[PDB]
Amino acid sequence: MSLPKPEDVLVAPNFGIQIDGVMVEYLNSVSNLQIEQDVIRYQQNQGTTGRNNVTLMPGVAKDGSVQVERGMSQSSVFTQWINDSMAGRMATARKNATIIVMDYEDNPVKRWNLRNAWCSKVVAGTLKAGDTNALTETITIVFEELVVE
Amino acid sequence: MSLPKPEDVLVAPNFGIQIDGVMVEYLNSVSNLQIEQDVIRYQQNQGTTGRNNVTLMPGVAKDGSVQVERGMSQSSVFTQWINDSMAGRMATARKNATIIVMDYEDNPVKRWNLRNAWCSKVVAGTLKAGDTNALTETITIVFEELVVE
Amino acid sequence: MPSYLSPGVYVEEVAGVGTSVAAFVGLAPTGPLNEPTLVTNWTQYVAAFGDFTGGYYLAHSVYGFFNNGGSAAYVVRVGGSAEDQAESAHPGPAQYLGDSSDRTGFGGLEAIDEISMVAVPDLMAAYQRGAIDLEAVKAVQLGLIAHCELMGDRVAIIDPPPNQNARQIRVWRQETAGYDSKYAALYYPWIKSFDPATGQSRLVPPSGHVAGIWARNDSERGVHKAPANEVVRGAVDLELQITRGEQDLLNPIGVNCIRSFPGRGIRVWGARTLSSDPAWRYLNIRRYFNYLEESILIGTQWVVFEPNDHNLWARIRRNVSAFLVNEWRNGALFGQSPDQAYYVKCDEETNPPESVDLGRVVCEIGIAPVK
Amino acid sequence: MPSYLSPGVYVEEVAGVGTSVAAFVGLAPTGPLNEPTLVTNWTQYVAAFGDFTGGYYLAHSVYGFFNNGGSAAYVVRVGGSAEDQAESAHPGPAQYLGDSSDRTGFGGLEAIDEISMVAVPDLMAAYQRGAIDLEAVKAVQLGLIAHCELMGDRVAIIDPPPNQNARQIRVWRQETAGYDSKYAALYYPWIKSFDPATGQSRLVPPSGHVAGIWARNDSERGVHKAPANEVVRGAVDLELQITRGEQDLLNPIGVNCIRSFPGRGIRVWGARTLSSDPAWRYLNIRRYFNYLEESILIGTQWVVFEPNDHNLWARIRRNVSAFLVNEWRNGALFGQSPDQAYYVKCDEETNPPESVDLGRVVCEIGIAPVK
Repeated sequence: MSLPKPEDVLVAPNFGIQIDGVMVEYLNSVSNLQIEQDVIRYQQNQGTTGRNNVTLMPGVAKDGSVQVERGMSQSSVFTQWINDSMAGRMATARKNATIIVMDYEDNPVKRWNLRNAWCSKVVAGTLKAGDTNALTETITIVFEELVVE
Repeated sequence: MSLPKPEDVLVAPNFGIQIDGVMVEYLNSVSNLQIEQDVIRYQQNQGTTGRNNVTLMPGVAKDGSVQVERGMSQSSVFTQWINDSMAGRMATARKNATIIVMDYEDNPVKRWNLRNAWCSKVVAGTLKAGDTNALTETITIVFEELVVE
Repeated sequence: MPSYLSPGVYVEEVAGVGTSVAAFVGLAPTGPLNEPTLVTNWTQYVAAFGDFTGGYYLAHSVYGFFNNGGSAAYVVRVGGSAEDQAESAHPGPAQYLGDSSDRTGFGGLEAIDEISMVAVPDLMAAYQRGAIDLEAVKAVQLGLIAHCELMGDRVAIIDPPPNQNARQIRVWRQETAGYDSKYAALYYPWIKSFDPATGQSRLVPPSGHVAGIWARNDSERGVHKAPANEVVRGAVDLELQITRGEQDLLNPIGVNCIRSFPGRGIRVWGARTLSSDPAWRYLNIRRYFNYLEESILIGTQWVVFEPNDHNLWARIRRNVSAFLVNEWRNGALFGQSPDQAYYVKCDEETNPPESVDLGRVVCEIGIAPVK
Repeated sequence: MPSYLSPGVYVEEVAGVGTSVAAFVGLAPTGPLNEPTLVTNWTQYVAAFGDFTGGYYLAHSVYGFFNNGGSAAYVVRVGGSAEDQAESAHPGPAQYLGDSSDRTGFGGLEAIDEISMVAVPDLMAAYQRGAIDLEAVKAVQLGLIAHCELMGDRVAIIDPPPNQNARQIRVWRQETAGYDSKYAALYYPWIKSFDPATGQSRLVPPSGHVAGIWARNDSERGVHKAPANEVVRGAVDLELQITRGEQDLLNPIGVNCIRSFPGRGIRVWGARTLSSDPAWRYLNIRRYFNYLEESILIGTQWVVFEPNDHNLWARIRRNVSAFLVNEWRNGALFGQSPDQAYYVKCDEETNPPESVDLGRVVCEIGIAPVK
């Protein structure tokens, strides 16, 4: 990043996690939303129009981020995470999504996911004879209460 | 623009802003709307049809314009703008969207966005290994109370 | 034709508390030195003065406005007191500079900003005790006014002598102490009040309380209309009840009146300035324009930045238009549309091609006057 | 015309960190040996120098690069604190080279590259204690300026005398110690700050943080922009507010001021060179040129010229233009196209047939001025 001209590229998205999500394919659905509000009023006892107040500022939204593990293997890392929550333990954890530069030693952007994050879904891919380009991917859905840069 | 035949081209859209949105990819969802009204009546005690009055003129609509920054970099310009609003300060600002001619010194069209404009969203792109043509774009959503040419 | 392109238009000399702020210059006992001019409320004033016990008018004028509207004032100690020459006009409550020590008197002006009104509670009082009569007092009033005129945004409030006939004020104002300028106001009558340190009565000037009249008006409704019907909340009575012939006598000469009404109380009634210029006869207009100037100047930080860039002209028009239209949509302008009520222009013809540092030229129509 | 040919012209004797690195001359509580000028961050600085226990100005001016924009800076120790002579104009804040020993002083920095600014925080530390005659001072400031002029790519930070009015600075500037040079600048008012080792206040010269601003400014925009409106972060207050009637006298003679602004805080406002030459009046212009020179000279660094040949001229012309066109593409230069924005020439008319030893003559045009 010697010039203002480059932008971060999909070089090496990776994750800080205590659960061994060691190798991944991709990360998606990541966003930051502040909810707005809208009120319309009539003006102060005179011949002018009403006003629109859109400078009102309600709280911050929460969501979840899709995580795709390349595929099934013999190591049931995500399966146990979901089992602990189904069993009733508040088995949540902090996570860190990292964006990395062309020269990988440079790691400028990180997003902190709240300690209350947890897994609600595990989804299997389709298994069909002869598909060839279908390679048993797994989709993990994690709820993120709060995301901070 | 020596002739009536040319039209403005996508030569150099740029922006007046105190927040350092120095380099951009694009601007979209820009429109000007006056709301209409529709009433139907029966005619004045005679054998003629009713009338439709569509010359009624309610107030002017407000909206937001999508802004795309080429991509993530180490300079967190937009992130802080959204942080100030989430924190509760009415951190709004005036903006100017400029349309430029083939010979760039000629800058004939400008749109003024009200001082109450603010950022409600920051959205990340998808990060997937090997995508290549996916280059970590960021989408910024700004609410514009009033737009004037 | 007041300034708009710059606070300084020949030389680039150019490189909170609230608006209801006034400064009072006068004497006090056991008070902080004149150098540390303080911005205070009443509790603080007393800590810096005492409970009216020195017998000076600052306590009454500060207590007067403080009990009306307003948030703060600048206290000028100037000088001290005797047990039970500080009173002389030059050595303290007058045109003091101190080789820009700006420690005493009117020397604190220019050095100190965020003041809209100034007054001198005690000088119009040393006329007897120290025999400070004739020009000795006129000289101080001329100074207070001159400083306001030099700054460009300040209004001086001054007093007439304490005991006189309506004919006498007319002569005093027309023959011995006329001022003729855009920076000052005077009300004819003196007010009956009291001083709890000694007793239930005391003669005081139409000063201090008046600061609190504009402060309430401007902070609760705005500077759109003059506070010409407001109640002098702390008045007990008036020295003289002005009659119709007296009101007719003062009106055309620019003297404002305070009068008592039968179930309406003691109110300020006149609304004119001490000036012969028709354009600036009313207080409401003079205040309106100073208000706009404070907002426009604080709003522009673009003092030293590419003095040749034209894109700045566009940025200027943008900010100015947004501010004034917002005022149009409220009660500021007499018209049906900004097109017939407000004007701004900033272009190459207003900022000549030489590109002198004296750029930032913006032509404006306030409501009709050109600025 | 600044060199457009070489690091040295008559003899080819010659056969990064960025603009934020600067150097400071003064005394340490403790410190390392004084000769090996070291460059570092606050974190290591304090470990070697000491926690303000010596009562020296370096202890505070160092923050200019740590409580404001910065990275690291070079420190010349001179000597350390007495337990529980250096105040002379000869040692320390002096050209104290030691006969080619690079001893503590302007001379000790001659062998060190990558320094954009030089300050001397302890010159006036003993102004009163050491009886530092205006001469002892003037001689040092002249030595500092000369150092900077000789190195050619760094500038001097000049301190005003400790405590005097506006009149008295107009005096030394015009009558007793003007310096008139494109390599130096001075700010006037002294800044109040605190000292955590013992209490709430100390007075410091308008340096340190003032220089911290240059580092901040360069990160925000191009060096071509002037820090003509910037916050002196870490400042508490100023000794004096300098009014427009004073700005009118000081800016025309090159004295920069810092003011407390009503709603903006303590900011640097003046931006002039302490020079009589109209070409170099603006600080950001002088800096733009030093900026371009450092980068272009490092870039085209070839050693021992082989054969004077057009093929080298072609390589050079192509590289200089490739470098400069970005200043045009970006907002740093004026003009509708590169054609007007800049000029590069290197051919047989800059490098004539005599071809004696070094050739490599490249003529360049910035905006109006030519190198």
